[PDB]
Amino acid sequence: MPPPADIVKVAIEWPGAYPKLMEIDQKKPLSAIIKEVCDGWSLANHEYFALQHADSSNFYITEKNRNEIKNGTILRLTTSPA
Amino acid sequence: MQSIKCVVVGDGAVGKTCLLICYTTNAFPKEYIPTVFDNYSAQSAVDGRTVNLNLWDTAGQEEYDRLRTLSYPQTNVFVICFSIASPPSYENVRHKWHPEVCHHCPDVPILLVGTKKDLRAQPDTLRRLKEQGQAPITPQQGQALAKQIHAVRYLECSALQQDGVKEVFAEAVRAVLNPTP
Ligand SMILES: Nc1nc2c(ncn2[C@@H]2O[C@H](COP(=O)(O)OP(=O)(O)O)[C@@H](O)[C@H]2O)c(=O)[nH]1
Ligand SMILES: [Mg+2]
Repeated sequence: MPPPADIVKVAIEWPGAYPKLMEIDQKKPLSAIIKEVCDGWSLANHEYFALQHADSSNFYITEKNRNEIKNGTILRLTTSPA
Repeated sequence: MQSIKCVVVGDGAVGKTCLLICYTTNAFPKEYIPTVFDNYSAQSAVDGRTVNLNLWDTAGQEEYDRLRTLSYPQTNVFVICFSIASPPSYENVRHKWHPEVCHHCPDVPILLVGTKKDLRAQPDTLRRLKEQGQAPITPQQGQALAKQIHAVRYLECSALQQDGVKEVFAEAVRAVLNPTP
């Protein structure tokens, strides 16, 4: 019942680049978060990218599940499925 | 100026967070909170020169092993802490922390730091360690470990007393700017 945190700490990997440790503003759209992540790696066209769990689940992160991310979760930048 | 990435590692509860918060804010944390990761900054005069320190706090728990190693790329110096009041954390320098940082960042300089020196002669700590068949780490033991792992230096501090904290990060800077063979 208690509400989720409005800020969460995560690490994001992008194969071949150095990883990014950041705090996600959960009130900011996920697309803006991805744009910030992409900007750091000299990547444009952020709407062609997605965040997905780096661990064995490999679930994609969405607006509807981003509330379930705990502090310390490792994510991977990837191409959006669709 | 000149910036330097410094990552602080060691067992849970050895005093990494209090070390960093005392150095960067001159305040001692009121409540223990497990660290996930934190990036602090400091600008310090070191041997007549102004340097920027990009400081990283880490989670010492095995649960966050992979997360912690994602903070290691491009590190210029590691500060490996053990608590003087916890000999198990000293042994984990040999078994976990020194091998892990060298695996990920070959040849990066290491400063070895014994924390919580204010507890070394506290009767209650001495009594609790004695019931565990133990005693606080001695300075000579700290030097011996530094020698064993090829640390640039062994230093002791008490973040609680604000004793020796400035000198840890000045020596960390010197490990990068004035490399020793
Ligand atoms: N007596 C004493 N206690 C300390 C010192 N530094 C940290 N502590 C305590 O040790 C516990 C763990 O400290 P913390 O800095 O959070 O350790 P971390 O888990 O390595 O980040 C906390 O209860 C701190 O108040 C110190 O210099 N002296
Ligand atoms: Mg901590």
